[PDB]
Amino acid sequence: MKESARIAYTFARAFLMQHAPANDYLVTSHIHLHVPEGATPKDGPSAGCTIVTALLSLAMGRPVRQNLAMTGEVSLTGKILPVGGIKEKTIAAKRAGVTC
Amino acid sequence: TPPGVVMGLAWTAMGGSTLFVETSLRRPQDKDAKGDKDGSLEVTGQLGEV
Amino acid sequence: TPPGVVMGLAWTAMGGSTLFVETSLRRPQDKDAKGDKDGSLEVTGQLGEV
Repeated sequence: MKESARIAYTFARAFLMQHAPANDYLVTSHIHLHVPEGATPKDGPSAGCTIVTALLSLAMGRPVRQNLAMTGEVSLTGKILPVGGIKEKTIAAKRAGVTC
Repeated sequence: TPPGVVMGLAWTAMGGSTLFVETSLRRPQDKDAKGDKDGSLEVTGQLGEV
Repeated sequence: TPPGVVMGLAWTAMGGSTLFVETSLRRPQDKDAKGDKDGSLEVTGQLGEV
């Protein structure tokens, strides 16, 4: 998890200068981040993609779109990868009111 | 991808495999062109010490 | 044997062996003619503490 967190951070800091160069909130700002425990450890990287948007939201100030869950692993250049156990994930998120 | 990857063969425990090594910039490069504080690496991938 | 490399005998666990030893610059040297900071060594090669 520490590994995936670091690489996700670097990808975030890279994407922002790639996309919106003037903003620099993330290059210079101590930032605590909190990921609650509970994911099965082998599945633990699967949440990575969410972080990368989390941070980006804070870096632009727009709250995310309503009730829109997401998952999946990310790489340093942003090539998302398959994740297992989709069935449990779908059945659990269905009843939370998520729609997209 | 043109900037920062190269396919790398590796002798995984079962068969061969084609891992990609990936590298990227970490901070704006030229905040002070005239300074002298060498750019540290941060390596990842759960490498062993060797 | 281009400069800064030398042979070195070593008595490993089973017999001797003629492993080389190598050294190199890490940053361009003349960053500042006026500079004054230790030119710190950085050892590498699975060093034992001794």
